[PDB]
Amino acid sequence: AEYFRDEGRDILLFIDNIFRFVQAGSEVSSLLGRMPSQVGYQPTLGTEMGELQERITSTKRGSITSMQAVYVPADDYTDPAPATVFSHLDATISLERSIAERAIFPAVDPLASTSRILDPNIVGEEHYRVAQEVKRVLQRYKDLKDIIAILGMEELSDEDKLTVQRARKIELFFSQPFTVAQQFTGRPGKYVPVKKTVESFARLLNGEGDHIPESFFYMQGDFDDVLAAYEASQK
Amino acid sequence: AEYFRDEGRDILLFIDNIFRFVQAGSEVSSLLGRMPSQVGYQPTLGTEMGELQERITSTKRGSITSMQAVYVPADDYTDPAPATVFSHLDATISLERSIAERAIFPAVDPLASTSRILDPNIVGEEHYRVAQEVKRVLQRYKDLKDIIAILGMEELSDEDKLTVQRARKIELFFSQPFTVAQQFTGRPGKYVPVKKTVESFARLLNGEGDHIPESFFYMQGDFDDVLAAYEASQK
Amino acid sequence: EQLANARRDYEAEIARARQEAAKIVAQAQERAKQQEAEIIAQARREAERLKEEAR
Amino acid sequence: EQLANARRDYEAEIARARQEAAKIVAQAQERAKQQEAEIIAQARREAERLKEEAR
Amino acid sequence: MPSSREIKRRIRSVKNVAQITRAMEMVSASKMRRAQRNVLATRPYADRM
Amino acid sequence: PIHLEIVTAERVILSDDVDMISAPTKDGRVGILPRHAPLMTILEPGELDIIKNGERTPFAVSGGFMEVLPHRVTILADTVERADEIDEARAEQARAEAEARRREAQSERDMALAEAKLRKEMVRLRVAQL
Amino acid sequence: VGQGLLGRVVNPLGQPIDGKGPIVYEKTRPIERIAPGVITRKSVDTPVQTGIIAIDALIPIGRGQRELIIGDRQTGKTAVAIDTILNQKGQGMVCIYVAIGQRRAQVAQVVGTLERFGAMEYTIVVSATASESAALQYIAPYAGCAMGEEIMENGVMLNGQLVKDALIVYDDLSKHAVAYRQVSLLLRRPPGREAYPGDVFYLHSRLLERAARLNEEYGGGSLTALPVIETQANDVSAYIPTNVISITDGQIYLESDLFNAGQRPALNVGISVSRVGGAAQTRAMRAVAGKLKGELAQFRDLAAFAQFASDLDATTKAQIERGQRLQELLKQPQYQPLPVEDQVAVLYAATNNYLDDVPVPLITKWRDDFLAFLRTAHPEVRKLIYDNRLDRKFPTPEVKEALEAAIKEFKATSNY
Amino acid sequence: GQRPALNVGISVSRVGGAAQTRAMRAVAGKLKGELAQFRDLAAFAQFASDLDATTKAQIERGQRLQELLKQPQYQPLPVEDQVAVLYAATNNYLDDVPVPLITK
Ligand SMILES: Nc1ncnc2c1ncn2[C@@H]1O[C@H](COP(=O)(O)OP(=O)(O)OP(=O)(O)O)[C@@H](O)[C@H]1O
Ligand SMILES: [Mg+2]
Repeated sequence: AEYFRDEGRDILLFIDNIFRFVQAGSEVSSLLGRMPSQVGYQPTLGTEMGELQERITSTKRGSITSMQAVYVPADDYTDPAPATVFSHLDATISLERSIAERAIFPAVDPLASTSRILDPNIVGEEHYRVAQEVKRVLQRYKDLKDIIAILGMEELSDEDKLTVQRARKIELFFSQPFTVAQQFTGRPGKYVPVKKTVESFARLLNGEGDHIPESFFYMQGDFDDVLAAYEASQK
Repeated sequence: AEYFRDEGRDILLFIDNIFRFVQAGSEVSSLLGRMPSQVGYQPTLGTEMGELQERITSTKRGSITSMQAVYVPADDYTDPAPATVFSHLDATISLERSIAERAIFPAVDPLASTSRILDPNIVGEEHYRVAQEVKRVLQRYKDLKDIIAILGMEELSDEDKLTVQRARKIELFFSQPFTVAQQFTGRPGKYVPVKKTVESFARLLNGEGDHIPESFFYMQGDFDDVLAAYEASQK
Repeated sequence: EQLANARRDYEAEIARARQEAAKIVAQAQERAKQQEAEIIAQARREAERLKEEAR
Repeated sequence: EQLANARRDYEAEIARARQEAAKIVAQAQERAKQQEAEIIAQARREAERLKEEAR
Repeated sequence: MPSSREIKRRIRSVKNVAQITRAMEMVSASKMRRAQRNVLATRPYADRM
Repeated sequence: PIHLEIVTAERVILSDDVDMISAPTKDGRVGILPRHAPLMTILEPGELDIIKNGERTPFAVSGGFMEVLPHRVTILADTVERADEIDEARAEQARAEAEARRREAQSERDMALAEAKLRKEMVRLRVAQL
Repeated sequence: VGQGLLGRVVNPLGQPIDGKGPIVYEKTRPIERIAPGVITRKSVDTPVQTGIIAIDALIPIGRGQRELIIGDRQTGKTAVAIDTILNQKGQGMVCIYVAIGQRRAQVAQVVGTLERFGAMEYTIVVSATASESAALQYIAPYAGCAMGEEIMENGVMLNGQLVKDALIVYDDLSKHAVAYRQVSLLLRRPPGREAYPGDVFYLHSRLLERAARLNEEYGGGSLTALPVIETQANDVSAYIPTNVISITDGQIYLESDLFNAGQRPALNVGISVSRVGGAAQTRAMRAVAGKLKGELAQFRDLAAFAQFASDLDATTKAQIERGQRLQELLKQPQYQPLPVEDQVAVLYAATNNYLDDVPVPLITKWRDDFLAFLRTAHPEVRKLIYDNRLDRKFPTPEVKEALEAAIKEFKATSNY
Repeated sequence: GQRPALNVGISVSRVGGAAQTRAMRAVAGKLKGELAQFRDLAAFAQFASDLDATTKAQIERGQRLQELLKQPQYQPLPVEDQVAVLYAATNNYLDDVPVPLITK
């Protein structure tokens, strides 16, 4: 990838499992007779991670963005392999099996996915207001979900029923069909830009979507596909 | 014992402790300078245990049939000493201190005491039925005793009184005075044939013992001994 | 009129039930014959395969 | 009462027809299975004796 | 560090506690709804009286 | 044209328009018509009949009260059972349903809640250190 | 390797230990070889019918898929493997059983169970028992998979048909790893975590990556691996369990809590996965078991309310009762696999509103009786279900109406 | 407050009654059984207060017996004193004196 980086291109390296890279390093160190460190890991875990993920930088000539997949042993985020991986991470995208069981293919947990670039002065002033308010609304829904499941939405007051409605709308609205991969729920290609995401979520966050039922937001587009489907079905 | 096995006789072998055998193997390996395995144990633990256990088999000529005591420290069945023997067992008798302190000196827990030979095709259909139903009523009593700890038995019971009484009677009836236990108690020992014990538990399982109180089932042989004690008291 | 229609409906329903019972029994006999024939044919084919593999 | 009796008798007649259908189909299945078992046993024995003869 | 086994046993016990309390909360909500229905059914008689 | 509000301390029995009603009053049976004067009534155990448009439904009451207003009549009765039903006196289905209503259901509730509390306490004190 | 090893119990060196004469053969395959590779393989499409309703409906296993069976002590891992082997009676698949580090009596009982059900007509039983040296236990699974790769690449004449599909069960990879750890430590090789050598992930991986599903260019055969791992107090995060879990495509978790609770296959549906998924299932099972998976997930979400269902509202009690009936349906007796048509019919009866009338403790009996009904009163329904099991829209009106008629006829003439 | 700090539940003496005088064997079997019952159903003793008559009686007898076992340092009891005290406790002669006086 560094060849194409040297041409000024923006490469996006993908890594299938950086934890298996860690395990390969640990096995190599054990086979060489070196003394184990931390949780039976190699002594050179930090340097071995550095020699790989310090070549993934934004050079003045070109850039290599990377996306690793990390296996967390025993769901222990303090384990030395995730601990050393997290030291080099700029963003995290947490997938949950619970979201997957609800037939949400991009099962990204917005309350567990973070990014260091989520700042007002880098990604946009409206970005770090729309994302912040979407996360706040989803956190409110996570707080109220147990009450809703136990009691029901009738006990919820105003400013909470609307918040739960908007939260369900955005939670179902985060789903994409991935029509590029195979043709499952195929539709015309969209590739929703960052600005379009910001505008759509600012639109829904400012109302303008309450008349839409909480079933249209599924494998949709940029909230203009949502209103187009709403007009097509019954309007 | 292999000489008596080779003579055609069915020989009996009692290994009074297994974890001490594992400890001796671990000490021997540590003293010889072998590389430690697992938590400081011997690398040849499985091989040593197999070398010991695989000579205890039923052959065409004779058969060595064995009982081996294993002491589990606390309740740890994952220690190397009981873990390396589990693969070589046909039946496990789980002794409990709680049952022993309840004066049930043959402190076998009927639950968590399994056997590969407990099959209707081998021990007969009546034996399997009686054992399975006894385990079922004891399992029901395991919850009903908790239930009656706060809500008295007379307060409410839908056949719970009868099954609690039967389960108490059978868990007392599992207790048997031993020939070698005369020193501890003074009660003469009792020997029950395998047919007589299953017949007695079948008789006690469905009626015929609901009038005898839970005091004549304490230290007896078959159900005939319980009866003889009852009509000896009522003279 | 309701009594007359009820008696007529009872007779019509029992006649239709008899007809459907006869049809069901006939279809069952046909299915039984077909299944027995196919089982015998499968057994004969397996026997021939055993002959060939034994040779 | 006549309507209830008509419905009940129709359902009972259909159920009895299906019971007879099941009985005859099961009888034919058992006969075919035992005939197949006889054929297979004969084929196995003849294969064994042919193997001995060629041996 | 007491032990991995002991802390795992404590985790299992507290998880069982959480499940039991969740079931208790659910049945208490159901009983509260039934009691509210009973109160609303009794209320017209009390109002007339 | 008077709506009969037969209401019991546990539940409302009837809230329909009734054109003719009797009343087992302690000083003689009284028949109330939709124009009747205001009245207060104490009912001994008797048999109230609802005759809405010639209904003639017997309705056994075991005492209570009756308030008659010029446009409505309310019966505040203690305990009531329908006299005719299908079976004699109380129906067999009513007793079968009420047999599992406060006996089976209450016993199951008590057993389940008790056993949940006991399991919670048993797995509670074994935790030792939080 | 070849046809001569069929019904023979052999050493890891290939020498027979069944006492039935010398092994007849003309070709020897090396113990260690590279996996088929990148372009050699093909996407897993053909299903492996284990006969267990829960496995065949929720955790599909396909030909060429490495599906780990991971459990603890006595949870039925060998029972599941033997049930899978017994279900290949006429499925055109050759089974191999390795049994690393077991008893001689246990392997003898397994062989007796196989030969009393006719399974030895297509089964190879490698055997490296506990008393045998650690070298034999170390080379046993590689001998088994060498035989399996002979079946995959060339095939053998089974029932007069060429068979190129092999199902191999490494009945204890934990014991194999223990034996290799003993070998390495006795060679004074540097230990790692839990005193296992550095090349212990490599160890199993060479073994497991040889199980492939080849394309039509390379023969089209397949080798299906069923490794077995024994945990200690359900320690899934141990070294060898994590190694085999990462290597294998899917996992089948067996829990002692479910085993002692009456669940005859002690299968934990919630945590067990098969990442091949619906591609390793027939179209009939794909169409039927989706609602079963959804209802079981809903029940597992509400499992804490099971004893309190009498005090909840209508829909939650209905979900709890449906989940209880489905869980009782998945209970299966030992050595009784079910064909795909029987599983599809039973799961169609359960998925639709037909088991609501019959009470929970009788569900299993109902299933058995229904199968007997379909085995006696309606063979045509079973043949119809088996015939169009590959149809994309499986519930065609013909088979749908036939199955509904069979279910109604069984329910009307039976009482529970 | 359990000054000897004996954990009787897990403490074991494999010799058992053979290492006791016959008086102590006579007066200790009921003590051991009652203490075992108290250790069993002592979970319902911190906050569960209703219980029934039998469970409350067993808990309270166990509490009295445990309070009986507390000893000050350097104050050994002769075997006759121990068997007399255990005979008093095991024959319901202490059922009226309250718990926070038993040692006294
Ligand atoms: N589905 C089942 N229904 C009923 N009993 C079963 C079932 N599966 C297994 N068993 C019983 O449980 C016993 C233990 O199962 P099995 O030997 O297969 O377990 P395992 O995990 O291989 O154990 P091991 O560590 O002893 O090798 C079997 O011998 C059998 O008696
Ligand atoms: Mg096994």
